[PDB]
Amino acid sequence: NALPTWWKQAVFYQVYPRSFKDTNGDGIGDLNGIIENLDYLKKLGIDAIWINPHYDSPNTDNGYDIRDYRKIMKEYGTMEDFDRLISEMKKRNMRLMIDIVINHTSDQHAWFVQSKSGKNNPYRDYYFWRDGKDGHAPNNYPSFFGGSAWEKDDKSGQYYLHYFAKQQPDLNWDNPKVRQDLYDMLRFWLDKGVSGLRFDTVATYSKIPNFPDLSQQQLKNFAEEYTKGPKIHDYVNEMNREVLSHYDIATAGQIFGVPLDKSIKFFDRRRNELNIAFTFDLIRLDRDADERWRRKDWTLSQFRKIVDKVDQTAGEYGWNAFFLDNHDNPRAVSHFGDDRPQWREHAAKALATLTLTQRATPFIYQGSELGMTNYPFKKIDDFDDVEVKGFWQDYVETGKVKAEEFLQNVRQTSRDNSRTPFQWDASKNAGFTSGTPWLKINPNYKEINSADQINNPNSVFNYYRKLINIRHDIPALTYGSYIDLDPDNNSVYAYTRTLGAEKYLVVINFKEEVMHYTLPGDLSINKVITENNSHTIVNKNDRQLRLEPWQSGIYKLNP
Ligand SMILES: OC[C@H]1O[C@@](CO)(O[C@H]2O[C@H](CO)[C@@H](O)[C@H](O)[C@H]2O)[C@@H](O)[C@@H]1O
Ligand SMILES: [Ca+2]
Repeated sequence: NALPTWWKQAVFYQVYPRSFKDTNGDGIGDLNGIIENLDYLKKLGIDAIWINPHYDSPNTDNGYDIRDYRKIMKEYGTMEDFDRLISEMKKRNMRLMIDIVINHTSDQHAWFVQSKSGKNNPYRDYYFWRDGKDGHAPNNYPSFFGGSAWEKDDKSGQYYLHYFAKQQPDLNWDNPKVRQDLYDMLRFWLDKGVSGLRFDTVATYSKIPNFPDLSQQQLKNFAEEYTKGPKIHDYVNEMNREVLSHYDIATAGQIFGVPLDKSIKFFDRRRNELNIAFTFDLIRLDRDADERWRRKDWTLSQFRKIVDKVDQTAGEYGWNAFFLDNHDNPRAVSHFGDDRPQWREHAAKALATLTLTQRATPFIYQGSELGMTNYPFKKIDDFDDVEVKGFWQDYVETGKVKAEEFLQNVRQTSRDNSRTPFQWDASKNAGFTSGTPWLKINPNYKEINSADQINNPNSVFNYYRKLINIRHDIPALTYGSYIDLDPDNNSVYAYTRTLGAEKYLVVINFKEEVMHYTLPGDLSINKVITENNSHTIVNKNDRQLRLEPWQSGIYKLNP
């Protein structure tokens, strides 16, 4: 029995404001650039937008190092602009989700400026300060962004903890005053009518008592160990009870590092924690858990097994999001498809069909609706991202990995592949900016741009538009149960979605050759709901499909 909600049936679109549309020529996108393109997202059929952080920030980590939670980022505009965004989405019946980054603040935040003053400052224990051991760090914790997770302060002689950049010191959630202050901050944004909150690295708020050294095995998988704090569900439930349950919102939790079997405690509706799971098992299936910048070969059978495990883990009482890329990962068509010119549009339409036929809330990352690709990074200085510089420092500058081997991996895995500016049209800089963009635009913008697709009925954009309309029209594509026809098949991905008598089949050929695919058991086709790249017609009661390379489709099955 499905408990339907607006957020289970929504299709979300993720805007990275820095790279969406610049309206004043400084080369950085801004809030007015979002406002000006709301009609575009409305034509796509999006009903909710999640924006990456929009707060005052020195931008060590592009908005994720927040200097003031109640001020708009200078580069993105003013509080008036923010209020106008809310008001214009409201006019269009679109709901806004903002990014909540409360594992850490900027080292420029008024709290940390006070805290670092001296052991006797009232704000001292808003952050984690510990003594060194034999004139080195308190323990062997590594940072996600390179080097040690402990930064020595000369004023006090103590180290402060930063799982991410040295400019992002971790907040001390063990102090109830910190949690209260964070709660007032949330009410500030919620009182403005925001409809959703995405919690950045939500599983790391609880730190391990006494900070023991990690073991050898643990250092190779430290992201999991940092999710092992003994109070994380107590804090998330407390936030639900004191804030989240008092408003009418959807909450998504980014549970990076949490083993899949432990994810349901954050999202089971009975636990009064969060609503929508962002899991990383799928999107990192081809990533090394230790040398986190490296990729490795993967197969469709691996990919489909993860889909099914993730689906089953949500079960009856949790709920998943589903996404294939985002601002932290390479573009879907390059990562999971074939981004060469012969195949790109077909593979993009095949991955859109996958996304929009999952038992999950789909998130569409900006530009994926056009089939944008990875960017051709050459040299190490072609990248912007703090994280890639941290990996370079840890692995290349130490002589552990050859520069060229590192680059062969990070060209494929870098976050910056998702962050090149949105390709609006075929004008100079793809119409993103009248100035010099902050990060160079992919030269494939003359082939891949929204102007060339919005009115072409055959485009990637219109195929997403069609799929979103189909999903809204067929309840089984949102709430139906999921069954993979053959989890070991590395050629043809085929699964059903079922609600009572109503059963649909999704079939995608991941091979660049014609595949014949015979349906199992007594299954036979009642109707074609949609196909891309097909050549052989499908008639009533067909029990076989002849799939062109990269062909994708949705069929309704006979009862
Ligand atoms: O590669 C990014 C790294 O950080 C995670 C959290 O583990 O991503 C979130 O947290 C970071 C620090 O606030 C942000 O830089 C990132 O953009 C945000 O999504 C994971 O995605 C990943 O391990
Ligand atoms: Ca701008």
